[PDB]
Amino acid sequence: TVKELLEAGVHFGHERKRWNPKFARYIYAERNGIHIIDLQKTMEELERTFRFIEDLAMRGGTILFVGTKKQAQDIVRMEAERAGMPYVNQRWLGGMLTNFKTISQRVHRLEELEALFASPEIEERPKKEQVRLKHELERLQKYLSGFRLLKRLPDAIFVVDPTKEAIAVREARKLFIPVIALADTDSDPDLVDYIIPGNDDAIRSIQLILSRAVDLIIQARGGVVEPSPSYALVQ
RNA sequence: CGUCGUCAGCUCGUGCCGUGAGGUGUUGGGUUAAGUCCCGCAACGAGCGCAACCCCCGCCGUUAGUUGCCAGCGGUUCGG
Ligand SMILES: [K+]
Ligand SMILES: [K+]
Ligand SMILES: [Mg+2]
Ligand SMILES: [Mg+2]
Ligand SMILES: [Mg+2]
Ligand SMILES: [Mg+2]
Ligand SMILES: [Mg+2]
Ligand SMILES: [Mg+2]
Ligand SMILES: [Mg+2]
Ligand SMILES: [Mg+2]
Ligand SMILES: [Mg+2]
Ligand SMILES: [Mg+2]
Ligand SMILES: [Mg+2]
Repeated sequence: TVKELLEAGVHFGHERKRWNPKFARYIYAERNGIHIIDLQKTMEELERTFRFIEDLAMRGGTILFVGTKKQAQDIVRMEAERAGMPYVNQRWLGGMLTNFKTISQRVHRLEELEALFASPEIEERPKKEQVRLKHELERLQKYLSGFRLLKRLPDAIFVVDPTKEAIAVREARKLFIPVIALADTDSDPDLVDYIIPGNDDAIRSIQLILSRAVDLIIQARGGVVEPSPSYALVQ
């Protein structure tokens, strides 16, 4: 909540090409063939975005974090592994929201196989199944790791790159689910309800924004949590 | 019942795409006898198939000696 001057590395955008003209309002200028985000409008939108986040958090709402850019995977896997908001990390399966019932059936199979490997029924029905179901539970935990926490449809979603995760954005629009997103120059701002005009490539921007967001979430529900152990993931 | 044909296929549920017939899934890369499996993917699963569970032939054991053997000894019209 004090990220005014500590925003080191967020103003960096993508190149001159691969941009979206609809983002021109959130751009300050172009330095050395690279779009640089407007520093003022960044916090201008951050006010309203974080205010919506606090309102939805203190009401007890669930937010789905979505990240697949391979630069925010290890960060989302723990910033959402804090206060119990679910997440999707490896890839966004088509129909996680519109076909939410079938994916919940997949989650049922996940916890069923978890109950099988907890019961003494592991050894019966010989080793063929002990390998098949082992690999099946492996991949189910690989994909539905954070998604298993959703019992109903989420009240909002959080996206790291709305261009790379455009399918989740589209499904959220279809179901009238608010779309919080960390938008860059390559993204369409109209599809994002609450926009965060920052960098989606640099690890520091993602760590800063997501850490402060989860800190605001836990601050809305009381019991301020220690700083997130995602700094060591700078590497 | 024969046949394409023991051929590797044909579909469905939900979601998504298209005004619509339809598509996606079932395409792709690797692999297999196989839509067999792996990886990827607006798809996620499922059914009839494939395969397996059935029978026979292959090695061994347990249970049982009106089939078998000087394996073992005795008798032998010396033919278990
Ligand atoms: K058209
Ligand atoms: K193939
Ligand atoms: Mg065959
Ligand atoms: Mg269909
Ligand atoms: Mg057409
Ligand atoms: Mg239609
Ligand atoms: Mg169809
Ligand atoms: Mg087809
Ligand atoms: Mg096709
Ligand atoms: Mg099959
Ligand atoms: Mg596929
Ligand atoms: Mg007899
Ligand atoms: Mg006998």
